[PDB]
Amino acid sequence: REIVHIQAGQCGNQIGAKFWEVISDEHGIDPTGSYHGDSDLQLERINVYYNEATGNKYVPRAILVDLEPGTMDSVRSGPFGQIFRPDNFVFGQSGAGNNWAKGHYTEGAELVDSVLDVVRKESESCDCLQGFQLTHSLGGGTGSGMGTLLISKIREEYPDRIMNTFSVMPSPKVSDTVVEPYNATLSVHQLVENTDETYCIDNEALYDICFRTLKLTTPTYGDLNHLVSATMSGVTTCLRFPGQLNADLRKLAVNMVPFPRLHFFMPGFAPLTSQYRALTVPELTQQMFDSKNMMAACDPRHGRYLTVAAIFRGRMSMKEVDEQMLNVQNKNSSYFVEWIPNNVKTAVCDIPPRGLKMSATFIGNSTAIQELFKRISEQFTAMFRRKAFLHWYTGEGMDEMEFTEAESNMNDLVSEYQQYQDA
Amino acid sequence: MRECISIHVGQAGVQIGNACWELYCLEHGIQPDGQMPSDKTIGGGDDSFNTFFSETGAGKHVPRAVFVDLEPTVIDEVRTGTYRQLFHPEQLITGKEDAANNYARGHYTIGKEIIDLVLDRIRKLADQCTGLQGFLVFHSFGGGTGSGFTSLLMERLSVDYGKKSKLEFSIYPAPQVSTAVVEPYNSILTTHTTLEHSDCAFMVDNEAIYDICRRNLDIERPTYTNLNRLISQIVSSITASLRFDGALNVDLTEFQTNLVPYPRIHFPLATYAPVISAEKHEQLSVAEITNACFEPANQMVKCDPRHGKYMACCLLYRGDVVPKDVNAAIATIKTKRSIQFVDWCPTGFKVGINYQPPTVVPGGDLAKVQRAVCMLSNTTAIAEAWARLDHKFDLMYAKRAFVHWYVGEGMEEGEFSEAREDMAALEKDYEEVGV
Amino acid sequence: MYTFVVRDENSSVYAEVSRLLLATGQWKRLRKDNPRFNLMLGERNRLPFGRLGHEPGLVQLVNYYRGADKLCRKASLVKLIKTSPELSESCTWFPESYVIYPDEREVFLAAYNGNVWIAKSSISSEASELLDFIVHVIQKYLEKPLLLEPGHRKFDIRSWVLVDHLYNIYLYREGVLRTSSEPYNSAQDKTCHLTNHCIQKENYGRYEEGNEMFFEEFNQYLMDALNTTLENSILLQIKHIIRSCLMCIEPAISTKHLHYQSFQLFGFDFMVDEELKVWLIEVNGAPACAQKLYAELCQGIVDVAISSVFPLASIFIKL
Amino acid sequence: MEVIELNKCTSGQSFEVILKPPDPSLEEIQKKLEAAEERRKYQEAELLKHLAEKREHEREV
Ligand SMILES: Nc1nc2c(ncn2[C@@H]2O[C@H](COP(=O)(O)OP(=O)(O)OP(=O)(O)O)[C@@H](O)[C@H]2O)c(=O)[nH]1
Ligand SMILES: Nc1ncnc2c1ncn2[C@@H]1O[C@H](COP(=O)(O)OP(=O)(O)CP(=O)(O)O)[C@@H](O)[C@H]1O
Ligand SMILES: Nc1nc2c(ncn2[C@@H]2O[C@H](COP(=O)(O)OP(=O)(O)O)[C@@H](O)[C@H]2O)c(=O)[nH]1
Ligand SMILES: [Ca+2]
Ligand SMILES: [Ca+2]
Ligand SMILES: [Cl-]
Ligand SMILES: [Mg+2]
Ligand SMILES: [Mg+2]
Ligand SMILES: [Mg+2]
Repeated sequence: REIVHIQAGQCGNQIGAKFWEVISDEHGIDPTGSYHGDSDLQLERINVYYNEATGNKYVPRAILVDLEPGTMDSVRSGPFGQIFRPDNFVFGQSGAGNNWAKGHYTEGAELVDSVLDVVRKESESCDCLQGFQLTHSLGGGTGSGMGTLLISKIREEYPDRIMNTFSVMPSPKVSDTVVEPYNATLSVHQLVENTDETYCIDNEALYDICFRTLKLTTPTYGDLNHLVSATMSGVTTCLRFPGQLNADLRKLAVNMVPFPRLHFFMPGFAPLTSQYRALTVPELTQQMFDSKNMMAACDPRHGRYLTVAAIFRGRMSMKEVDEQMLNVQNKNSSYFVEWIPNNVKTAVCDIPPRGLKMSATFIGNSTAIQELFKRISEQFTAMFRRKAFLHWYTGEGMDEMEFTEAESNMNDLVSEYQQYQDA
Repeated sequence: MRECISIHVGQAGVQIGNACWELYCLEHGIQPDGQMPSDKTIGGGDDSFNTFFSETGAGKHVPRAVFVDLEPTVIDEVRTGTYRQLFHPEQLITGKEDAANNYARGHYTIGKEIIDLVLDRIRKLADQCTGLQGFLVFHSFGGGTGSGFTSLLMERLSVDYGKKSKLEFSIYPAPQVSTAVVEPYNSILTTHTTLEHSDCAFMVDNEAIYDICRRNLDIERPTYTNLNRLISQIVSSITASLRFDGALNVDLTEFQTNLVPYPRIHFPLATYAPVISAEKHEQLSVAEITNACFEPANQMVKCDPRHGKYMACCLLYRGDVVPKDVNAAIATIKTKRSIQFVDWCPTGFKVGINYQPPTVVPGGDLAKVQRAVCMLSNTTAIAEAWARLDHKFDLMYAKRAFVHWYVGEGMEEGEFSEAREDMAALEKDYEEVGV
Repeated sequence: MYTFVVRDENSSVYAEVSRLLLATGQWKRLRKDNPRFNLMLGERNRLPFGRLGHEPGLVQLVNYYRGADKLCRKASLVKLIKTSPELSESCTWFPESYVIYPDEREVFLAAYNGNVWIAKSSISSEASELLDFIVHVIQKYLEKPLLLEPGHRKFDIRSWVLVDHLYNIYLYREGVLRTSSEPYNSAQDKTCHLTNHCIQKENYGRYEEGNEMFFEEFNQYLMDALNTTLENSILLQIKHIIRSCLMCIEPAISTKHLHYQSFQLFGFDFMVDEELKVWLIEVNGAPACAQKLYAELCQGIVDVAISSVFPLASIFIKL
Repeated sequence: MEVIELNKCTSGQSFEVILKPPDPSLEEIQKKLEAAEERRKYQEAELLKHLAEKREHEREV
């Protein structure tokens, strides 16, 4: 039933805050934690993400983590900043300097235990905890380094629970430091082993969407987070509202993950917005599957879909939905592996997101995701063959061997995807 | 009089069980509070309807049923539904987290910690039986609980009730309403482990019910409510012989005697007619509804009996039907259709007639008809459904897709090929009899 | 965009059909084991009919009628004719035949007492030589065949029949005569008694190219020699035989109210005696076509059997 | 085509028309469940052992 949310680092806290802003609006929860909705569908499964405090007030089951206070101070004074449980703010003061080693081994180790104390207090209040949900980036230090450290500690204490992450992948097109490939490669190895479901959110795709599709001349991190917020609300609809398909984290994993390491999902959203003409079910279906709507900069036609989950939101014709989902499957059947029959599952929700009467959310486990890990691997190797910028990491006690092993395992992940792309 | 206990496992079994007991109450005149004005033996009796209903000193007629699901949301609808008064808290069993569409999670991990409770609650019902016949078990093939826990329950029931019969009503998976890609795995795992424990199993393919609802009830997108109310009618037609006075299929043993000459081939094909929309009609005759029993479009499992062989055929009429019209229709049908029996069986039909026409739920999708029929024929053509299922199994298992989910629950990978090998022998058993 | 799969690579007929389907631009070929197809050009043996019509959103069509083997296997055809009231034991256009295993022999011996028979399975005046040879069928050898002149030679007629999903029976207007180049001899040599194309090609090709005489020439011959036409003397009997056989099995193989649809091309082989009476010999369920008729017939298959179910953006006689 | 075994009652009648003539014990179950349980516990012990090796690597760094 209950999900415990964790958001770590600048990116993780900025996207996590927006996530709670959006679903709070969908569930009728105001910034004060009071309900002011017009439907019971909003409250039927609210306990998945919200604890009910005294006075019938709803408090997100969210834990905010960072090694510097800056970004979390802004969240607390943000629009929905007052809804979060004050005790669930766990922050240090030194920062991680965009250094995976600082988040994972030194600065983060000094803070991790206090984070686990908060996780334990939330989990203990769960009638039947089902898993955890982490928002973070892989290019920084705290979300990447301390985030993966938290996952490892959480798995040790709750090894039979599902671990789900929204992981923002770095891109030179939207880069803060040159060491992002190092931090990302080190993190992917952790995620391959210690998560069940990872939504790959590529800042390269988010930028391209804002620039090409939405015609935003100079996208900001806020514009990128608009797309992330919409995607996160879409892929969690089945967890938050009554439904038959992928209604919990474990059933989602069973339907989406045919092999344990291949659990990195390509999300998509339609319609792409930054308009009063509502789409048609055929238009949602085409855009939902269009590469320009994917949040991971990978061409689906360069690979094959192992599994797909589709979520339609709004009042529409279920008959027409099934016809269109069967249409796209029967026309491009070569891009769906034939050794997993009926690998495309579709869910419908009556409540649409704010500002739209109809929307569609895509979740694909495609072998084309290897292009994303290939990109990171090339950027990693270009620096690592000259051992450039490594002193930032050896200074925190890391050895070069650990980098070689992280590189090797991600190249293995790439080859494992290619194995099933030719099956 | 001999009692029958109904067991409903998983979402499918529970929700179908709900629509059945609602229909039973309407057919017997039992009200949502459990009172039965027509029953003059207050607090007791050994009438035919007492096979499914016990009686309290206060006059409440209580189903001999136990509902079990590893998550509580579905059974909670029973606790708060229209017929909440009928059921007794001990009858409704719920767990915390479900089997996640994983046979191994329902059979081993979660089934091991709730099996003793379910049996104890069943024992409470059995202890109220002067002469228990056996059990009717409702479940899905594709669900983790319907598949995994059912197979464990059937194993223990054969231990605790060795001499009692057990019949299945099973929901065969259909992608149009299925919720999991691994449902072929679960279907074959539960069939393997349950085969030696079930005496007679009635499979219902959701694909068939779905199209019957679309084509005959003009429902653009049927829901589980539409499907379950139609399933309730077929189930009711099958169990009517146990709940009303009669001389055909009056005990669970007779189903095996009449429909299953070979123990392993215990999956009779059910065909129902007429299915008429309530929103619509010219009433169909005995010959027209009987002829409709040989149209694939009306079968609970889509297949072609023309290219198989019959081992037994039972016709169960409800409504204005006299034996004269039944034999005039059969004779006409033998001259126009391909009805080949196995050489070692008589080419004939066992016919039962109940004058009470089918009861329809007020506000439902089905129109009241003056006569209906359900044919139960054990034909080898139903093996087409095993072939489909085994093919999908073969595709995924050749790559070991999703297998790690089952091993992670403590199941050995050898049980996959063990269950598949049992299904291979089953398919050839049908082939030997069918040719 | 309609989709289809190919599962009989050794079929010349449907190898041309698929080439035509692709040339339209509205059909896309999938791989053998892709289940999301509209049309299946299936294998000749053990076609998985049970896995058809179970794909939501796809109207599925296959180029074979399940159960049509009853008519296309020699032993089954004999049983079908003698046990079906529609055809009955006293069938005038089928040679007296008996099914015997290495069954029905005591009845063959009774009728035994012209008396030359032929044994076959999928020629001797003494039954002892036939049984010692021997699942097989023995039927009376037609000792007085119609002999073409010049040549004094045997022949048999091949007719192609297409049955669509609605069970419309279409007779291709173009037939072919597999002729023999050796004169018929009333008194072991098979080259003059058997008219098979493979046997003849192993005097071949003298009178007609490839020992294939087509209807225009054969009709002109019947007019010049016997003062009659192919339509009156032979083709009426052929159409009658085709209908009787296919309508007899219609209730068993029809896909009218099935979850999938079937069509099939059939090859009827006939035999004409000197009195211009037509005899049915065999029905082929997987026939080939004459080289010069592949284009016309295969195009007709697409128009009548496929495009009628899957329309895009007459050479047949309807029986 | 003969009718056989005709029985009539107030609520209906039945008959037959012939056209043409012609387990593991409780202990063994408990072992299976316990065997699978031990495999789950062994797989978890291997996980926690593998995570314990990462803990000591973290202290070494
Ligand atoms: N006809 C019908 N089928 C149902 C119904 N509910 C679920 N199903 C089918 O059952 C299969 C899924 O199994 P469920 O019964 O829902 O799963 P479960 O038994 O509860 O097991 P878990 O949820 O995994 O613990 C799918 O193929 C569904 O289409 C129902 O109410 N009616
Ligand atoms: N009862 C009969 N009377 C006279 N001739 C006969 C005959 N039966 C067969 N023949 C001749 O012997 C030949 C044997 O061919 P048959 O009828 O067995 O078909 P087949 O399957 O062997 C070749 P295909 O499949 O290409 O038609 C016939 O072509 C015919 O000329
Ligand atoms: N989408 C998005 N990405 C961000 C944001 N802030 C930082 N990033 C990305 O995350 C990486 C930097 O990590 P960051 O979260 O700032 O460092 P951390 O605080 O140590 O985890 C870079 O690849 C940035 O492009 C944000 O608000 N939105
Ligand atoms: Ca410090
Ligand atoms: Ca009573
Ligand atoms: Cl017993
Ligand atoms: Mg930063
Ligand atoms: Mg369930
Ligand atoms: Mg032949």
